[PDB]
Amino acid sequence: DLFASIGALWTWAWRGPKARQELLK
Amino acid sequence: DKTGWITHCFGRFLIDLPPDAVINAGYYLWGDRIEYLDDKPTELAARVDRLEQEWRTMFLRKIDFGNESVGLLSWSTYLLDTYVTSKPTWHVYRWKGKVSEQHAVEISRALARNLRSRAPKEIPSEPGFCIDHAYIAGDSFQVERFGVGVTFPEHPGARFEFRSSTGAELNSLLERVDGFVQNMLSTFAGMETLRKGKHPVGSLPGEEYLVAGSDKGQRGYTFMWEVQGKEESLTEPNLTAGLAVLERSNPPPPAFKSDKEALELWDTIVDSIRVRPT
Repeated sequence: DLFASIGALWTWAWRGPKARQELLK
Repeated sequence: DKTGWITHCFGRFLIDLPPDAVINAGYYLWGDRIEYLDDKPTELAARVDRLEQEWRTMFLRKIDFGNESVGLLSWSTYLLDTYVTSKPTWHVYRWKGKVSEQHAVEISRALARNLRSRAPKEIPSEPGFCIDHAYIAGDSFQVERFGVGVTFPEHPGARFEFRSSTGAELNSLLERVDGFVQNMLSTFAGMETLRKGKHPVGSLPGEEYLVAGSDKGQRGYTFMWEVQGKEESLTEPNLTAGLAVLERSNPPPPAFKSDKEALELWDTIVDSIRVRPT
């Protein structure tokens, strides 16, 4: 699904490892 | 077309935003949030007394950091709950984190010395990291980070995000997402890449990746900009800007009139990012 892919990209795939840990705190 | 736009300070940086922008920001020092409280002096003293009463109903020690600033040390490793004030104008900030001791008290002490107030429309000339109504004065290295969320009344469904964080990211933006986007583009004919490559802003070496797609009667966007960052640098941390329009439920009104409008807002904001001159 197109918007599900866009959402995956925005919420997780473009976030680097350091930025992922920070967002999850 | 930057009529009425406002220059904002976040951390070490400035960015320009349209006047009706709705803004939310968080700030983090050595990994823990530094939160603005609207306590007046007696209200802060009352808050501290309540917390000490509760920790007694576990508690260990109350610590004077000097400047009407105080911290409570308890068990969580300890928990150090620091309350620090800006000068000259009174504002209170809470800064709470876990501690394994003399080192953390010294950091709180330096915070209480270094925390300066700033007026609403003020862009400080002194070095330091801007937070709500204040800035942490100085230019020695510290772990520091912020995140800003922004919405625009004229672009329903659009969200913009601006972040800095000390330390290099482990990969670059194009390395990180190119395979993912390519798989999207080969799966969905409504999906296109608008731009891919570099978007320097002065000396900031930003990588950039802009995608858009149409489905279910709507057009969505994901615009991405990143400076990978350098270790132990205040002024070239990891730095990111993003703009997204995702799926909204019913056919909802467009966020933008056209890709060009979206790209113009994006470029105007991104090209206004700069280290605060000090």
